[PDB]
Amino acid sequence: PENENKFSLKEADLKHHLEKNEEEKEVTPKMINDDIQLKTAIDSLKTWSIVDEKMDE
Amino acid sequence: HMFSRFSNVVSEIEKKYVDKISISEIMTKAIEGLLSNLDAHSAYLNEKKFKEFQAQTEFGGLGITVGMRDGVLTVIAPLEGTPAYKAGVKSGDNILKINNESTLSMSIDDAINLMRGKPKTPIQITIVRKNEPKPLVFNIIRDIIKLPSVYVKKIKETPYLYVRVSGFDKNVTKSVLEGLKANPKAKGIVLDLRGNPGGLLNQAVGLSNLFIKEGVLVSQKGKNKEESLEYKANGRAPYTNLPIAVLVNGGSAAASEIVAGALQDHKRAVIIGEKTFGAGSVAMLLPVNKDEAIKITTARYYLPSGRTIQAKGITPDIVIYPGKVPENENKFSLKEADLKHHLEQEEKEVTPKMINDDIQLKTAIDSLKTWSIVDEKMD
Amino acid sequence: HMFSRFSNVVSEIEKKYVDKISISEIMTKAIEGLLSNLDAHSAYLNEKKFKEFQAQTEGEFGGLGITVGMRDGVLTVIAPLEGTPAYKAGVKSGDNILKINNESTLSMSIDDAINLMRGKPKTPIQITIVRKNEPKPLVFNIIRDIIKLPSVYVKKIKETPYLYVRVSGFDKNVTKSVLEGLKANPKAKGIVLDLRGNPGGLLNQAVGLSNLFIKEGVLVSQKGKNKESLEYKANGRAPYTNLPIAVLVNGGSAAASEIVAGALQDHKRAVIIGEKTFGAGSVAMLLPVNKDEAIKITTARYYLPSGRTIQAKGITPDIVIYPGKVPENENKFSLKEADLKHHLEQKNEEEKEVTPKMINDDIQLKTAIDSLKTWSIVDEKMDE
Repeated sequence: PENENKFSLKEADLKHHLEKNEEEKEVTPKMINDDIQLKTAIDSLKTWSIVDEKMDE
Repeated sequence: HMFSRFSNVVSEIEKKYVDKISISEIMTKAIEGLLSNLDAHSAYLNEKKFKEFQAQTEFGGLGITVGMRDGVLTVIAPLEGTPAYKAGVKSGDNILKINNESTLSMSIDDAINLMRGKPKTPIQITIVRKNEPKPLVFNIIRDIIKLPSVYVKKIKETPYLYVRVSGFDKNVTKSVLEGLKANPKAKGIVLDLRGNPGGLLNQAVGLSNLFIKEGVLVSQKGKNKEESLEYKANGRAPYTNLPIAVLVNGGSAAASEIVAGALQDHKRAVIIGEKTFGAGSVAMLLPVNKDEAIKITTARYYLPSGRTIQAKGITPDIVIYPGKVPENENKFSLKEADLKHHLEQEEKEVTPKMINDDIQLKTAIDSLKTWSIVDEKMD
Repeated sequence: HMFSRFSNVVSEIEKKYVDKISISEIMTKAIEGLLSNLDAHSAYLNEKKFKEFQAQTEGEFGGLGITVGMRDGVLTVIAPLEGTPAYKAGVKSGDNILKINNESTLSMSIDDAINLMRGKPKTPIQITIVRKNEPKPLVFNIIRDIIKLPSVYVKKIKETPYLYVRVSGFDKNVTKSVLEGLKANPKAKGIVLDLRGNPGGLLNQAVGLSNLFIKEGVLVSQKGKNKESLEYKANGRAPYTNLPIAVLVNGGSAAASEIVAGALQDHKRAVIIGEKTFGAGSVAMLLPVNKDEAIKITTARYYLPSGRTIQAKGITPDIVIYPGKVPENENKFSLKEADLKHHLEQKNEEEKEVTPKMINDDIQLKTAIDSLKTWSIVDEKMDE
């Protein structure tokens, strides 16, 4: 699902435009938003990290 | 001394103005002018208004709560039972006119003073809303604004409870604790603090003390060292091991941000939804002359981590916007049971139909299912 | 003494308010708060307002002359005005101000950038641009000049005996600029006067403009608490005492613009056309205080020649008309492209005149022109 405000869909994208990388080294937010099963798997890991930080006391 | 500039400006106003006015009326306009330019929350009370404020107990209300953002009056949230909730007012609406008075140069106290009254009395409001082409107009009939503050419901097919706290009024701590004693087999809580606009701090520390055993909950600071009050848990917390998920959504403010921020800083719960309103200030009333008073902001709230609520709010650990859950379209597909020669086999609760209608409540339950597995591993 | 009831409040706030503030700051908030509570139009002008008020009523300022409209949420230039040093330097429509030099002007509103841009009339400036069609930013070094932008201009209607004149605000140039504009056109047979959206200005320019067209009687009168009050009267001469006038007014027309429309209406000198005006009925006097600071305070109410006043109730038109495009003929041609532009074949300032297309785009302007046609017929009937 998406936020109804979405910065008014600004075409400038907060890009600075002041002027190469192997970016397939990393998974990116655009292709997490395209798969809700992948988002759900990451949000389960974020829950587990909190319970470890509680239980180490 | 410092009165030189002011004495000159008052002498011109006394000489060169359209109407006759007394020096008394100039001093009153200077007091109200200073406070209106100081902060959004201050006000001046003459003897008639101060005696009225001391004499009144309350009576009839509209149901909205309002606050300043970027120089404009905005709705924080309407309370669920109220005439304004039923009429279709929403969070983040801007108030343009109240009963044919324009909201330019108007304080939060002036807006509240226009809205309150007694039952069956009508009112009209003109509102600006984010995606609309023109101003909206609403007509509403005022009422006694009374509703149950809390309820506890079981969820079908699961060992988890849903707890709703709609505003921090009196007896919230008892109403939650009796709901937990009524369900001794439960294995986790969802706390729904969405659209909860505030209430009294004595219940926000009271609720937090059910779940946290030790340490600081919240504190008040001002420029003065003395009266820097600090709140700490009393060691009697009954439920120190129970799983919790908390929902917040940008109509949440004040007392609801103290509960969410204390549970988050103690690593005691998971916070889910979208960023809160950020209302972190306290104000109090001071007598100044013979039988008259001022109200001014006096302190700000600070969390256990030393962060402050004003005007950042609380950010959730898991972000998710409103909407309905996805659905199984690909119903026809092949399985082992379809193959030719396979080897053989050897009303008063939250229902699945409710959980499918908002994905935020689904995400809270999925977090509790992760927590139950981690406990079962560690045991 | 008289100030004790205020002095107690300023003592209590100083020890109990959340933050540290000085008595110089409290007194500054009390002064700006007091003048803002006398009426709707009184105010306090600190040095970074009083200089702008002075520049606006002179009609000129030191600066670049690039018009910025904050498009795309950033400092996008929309139009350079011709002959300004920024136009000479070649910054153009669609250019976005990335920095002056080191300030990240993507991050902020007009308020500081326009102050850096509107510098003194000699010291040159470096400006940093991105032009969205180019893979590289642009940098300009720009010399200073005063922008001297006009508040009034005159045009001819293309096919017709009538002038269009627009007055945008009552600064010191108005009365002389209208008189020269009529002297430059001796063949003209009527005026459309466009006061739509004009917020007011100097009182002497409202009285001075009304005196080009009227020959006898009071133009405006003033009153206040002390019987010290004034009447302004026509000086017995008028260059243009006979020709037709149609005046356009709108809900944004206020104050000094309602003095000239009210004076022409009460003496039957013109026809008033459009929508009901703003309704501001008072005069403010401006006084210097300290140094480079001023106070603006309401000193009188004003009255029109018949003794009526408009305070909180605007001028009402003779002819009422809301904005829109004209209707069109259904039997018109099947999009013949002006008959293939009718070349007849074997870079000009067309803005010297007003076109049929830009008249069809405004029914209030059409209605004002069609009122002048009726007056010309009644003069040709009566000239026997």
